[PDB]
Amino acid sequence: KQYEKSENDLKALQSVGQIVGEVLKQLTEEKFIVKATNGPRYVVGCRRQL
Amino acid sequence: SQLDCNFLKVVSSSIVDKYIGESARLIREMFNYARDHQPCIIFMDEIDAIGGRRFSEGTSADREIQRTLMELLNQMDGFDTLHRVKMIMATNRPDTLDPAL
Amino acid sequence: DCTFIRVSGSELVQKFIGEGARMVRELFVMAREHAPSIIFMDEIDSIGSSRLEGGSGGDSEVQRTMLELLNQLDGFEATKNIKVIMATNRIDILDSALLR
Amino acid sequence: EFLHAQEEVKRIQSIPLVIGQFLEAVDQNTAIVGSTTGSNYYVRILSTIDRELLKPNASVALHKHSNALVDVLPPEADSSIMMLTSDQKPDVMYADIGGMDIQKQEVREAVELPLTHFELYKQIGIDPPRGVLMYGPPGCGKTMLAKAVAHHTTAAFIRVVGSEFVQKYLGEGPRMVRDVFRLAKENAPAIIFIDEIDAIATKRFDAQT
Amino acid sequence: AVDTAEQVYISSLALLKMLKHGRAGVPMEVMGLMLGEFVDDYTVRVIDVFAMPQSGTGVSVEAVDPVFQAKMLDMLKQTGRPEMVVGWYHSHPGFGCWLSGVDINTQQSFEALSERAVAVVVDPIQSVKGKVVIDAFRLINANMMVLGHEPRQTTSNLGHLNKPSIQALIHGLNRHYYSITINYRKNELEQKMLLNLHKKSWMEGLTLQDYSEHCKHNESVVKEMLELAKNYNKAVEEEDKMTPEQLAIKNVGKQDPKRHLEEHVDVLMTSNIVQCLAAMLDTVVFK
Amino acid sequence: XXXXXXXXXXXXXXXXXXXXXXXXKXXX
Ligand SMILES: Nc1ncnc2c1ncn2[C@@H]1O[C@H](COP(=O)(O)OP(=O)(O)OP(=O)(O)O)[C@@H](O)[C@H]1O
Ligand SMILES: [Mg+2]
Repeated sequence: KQYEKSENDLKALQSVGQIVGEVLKQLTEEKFIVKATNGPRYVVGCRRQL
Repeated sequence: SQLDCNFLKVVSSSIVDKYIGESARLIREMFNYARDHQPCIIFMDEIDAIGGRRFSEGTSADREIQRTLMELLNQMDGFDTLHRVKMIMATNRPDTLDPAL
Repeated sequence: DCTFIRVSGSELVQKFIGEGARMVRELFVMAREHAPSIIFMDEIDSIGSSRLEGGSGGDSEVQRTMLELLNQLDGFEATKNIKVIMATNRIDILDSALLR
Repeated sequence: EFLHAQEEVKRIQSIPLVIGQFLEAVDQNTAIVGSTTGSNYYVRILSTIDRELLKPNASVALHKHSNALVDVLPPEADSSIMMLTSDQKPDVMYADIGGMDIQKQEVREAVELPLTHFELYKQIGIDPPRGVLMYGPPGCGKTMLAKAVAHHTTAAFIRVVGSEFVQKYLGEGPRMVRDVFRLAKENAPAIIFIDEIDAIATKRFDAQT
Repeated sequence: AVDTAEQVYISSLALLKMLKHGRAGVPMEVMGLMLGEFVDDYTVRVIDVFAMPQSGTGVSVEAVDPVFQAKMLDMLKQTGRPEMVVGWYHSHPGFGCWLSGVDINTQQSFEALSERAVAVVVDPIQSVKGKVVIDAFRLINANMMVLGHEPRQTTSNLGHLNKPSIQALIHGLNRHYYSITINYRKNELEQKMLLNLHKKSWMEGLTLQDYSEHCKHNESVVKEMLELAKNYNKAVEEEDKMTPEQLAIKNVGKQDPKRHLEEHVDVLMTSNIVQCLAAMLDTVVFK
Repeated sequence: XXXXXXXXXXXXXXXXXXXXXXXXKXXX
């Protein structure tokens, strides 16, 4: 039971956080203009199935 | 005590801050949260902190209060109308209030 | 029959800090370059500054321009061919006693 | 081979792109852009970009690491605010207002009429007005008339609050004013409505605090 | 026993299996095996590429059950022929196409099993419709860091196809591995049909578009071409004596004479000539 | 004539950048 807690923490370590932002507009089908909350703007894309 | 889920209470004195914006930014977030849940109740006791009437170009700190006050005068009537949003207001003296309110 | 020069210069130039120390300089170059000339003014400084009221508490950039106005007029004209004309309401606010 | 050469340059975009705005140009194929990272640079530009797209202070794309001009965006992209979108007409008919027949007729010709009869002003020498101001006691139909005119128009309509550009940053205020007015120039015959300019248009002075 | 100037042969089916699996799994590394034959001690030849079911994170990707693996190769033997695994591949999306610290860890796993196991890097993001950024690497020992690793009896893998890029030698070249060259072998049968897949039937060659819109398009283009000529009279006459690089800085902006004027003439030419000439043949040929 | 005042704050913005050639694993 205590080993099960350790194995959950082995899985938990390699998680990486994600940037939170807001979509400004849709440029093309795969180009999007978003903006980070702290500042600047970017040109991004989705994955496939969003 | 009837609803207990859909009731917003504001002290109307912790709205102020040290920055220049950031007091309006609470009020926009409040009504937008009141926009999302549809049958909302707003309660602001003791408006007389934020309420006031008007000053003839006094302190710049008064201008921060009046700009904060005019966001209420906008977003009660303004462009976007409201639906199922009720606002209870309470005070001790009503004479010191803005006649536009 | 003199070259008229109207300076509006109301407050859009009062904010301009970095060039605020030259706007009177080349203007008085322009007056002594073109012709016997006449420069016209208005209420614009009195709305900007009067005296040391906005003094040691930040200098407000506008009275410092007024000290450069007083600097050149102290320097040398003897009118030489050039008058300046100023017209105002709200007459009892500015620093005219030093300027008398 | 030159048309094969143009296509092989195009790997430089690849969309991790950052967004700036064009500012000025020095000479042939070298310019100045102002980034949205706060700072200001001196960059190089591709020979591919058609030079007709420049100077509205256009929204432009930039490289991450090397920070060069790579792409010219559509000009309405970096705006951060939208117009009256598609359906938010506030459901006020023109005949809903009762008994404002002087002022309803006056504002209606103040907005729509110089789109057609522009040269009648100059032949008289009127110099037609850019803007109009409304005022009165609180609740004499100031907002409703502006509310009704959005329903029975076809032009672009941008509602503007009094005091939203007062954020606690350095100069976001004047940046947002540029974002509004470029959007009005870009779109159409447009209408800008700024309710409650009393929050900003004050008389007093610059108190240095 | 020594290396040489090696050469990676391909199959044309492989590269399309490379990028489409890479593009459809874009925001992470997607993995796959590589399937070919060791034709000599000098060159290597891949003919087939297939993937496996996987499970990924934002920073790592893993495979799942190996019961898919041997059963996949079993049913590829009985249909066609048996063949040989030669290596593997994955993606580095938007990266500098370089072997990562986990990518190198699966290579002493693979080089100990078979010798010339090739690691292959693809990127479907820095690849434009003109050209593909394909990449392949080959691990070297650290025990032979002083002794020579290639005998270098020719020039073909030394100064050709590039000098190594600055964003890839910052991790790799020539530490811990060495790069390898890639070409494209082509059978004649697919070469003949890869040539002709953008052509149509005779229906497309004998259309007459429609004379209403064709006259409308000519009515359209000439009308603004009048206005381009209005602006063209002003600018050519203007010519402020400005030492024309200053002419070449006041023209970036809205300025465009002489550029649309060559353009619309080309459009009005090629439209009207083909519309006439195809209408010529439909009377000479037909009846 | 004898009147006090309060104050306010205008906080500056902040931005950061790197060469971005650093990998973040080292685990495994
Ligand atoms: N002529 C009219 N016909 C119908 N309703 C009217 C008329 N004039 C005013 N109203 C009422 O006034 C409101 C219109 O908005 P309002 O007049 O409050 O904007 P305003 O004058 O800017 O007010 P405030 O200055 O307080 O913001 C509506 O709620 C409507 O009930
Ligand atoms: Mg109103």
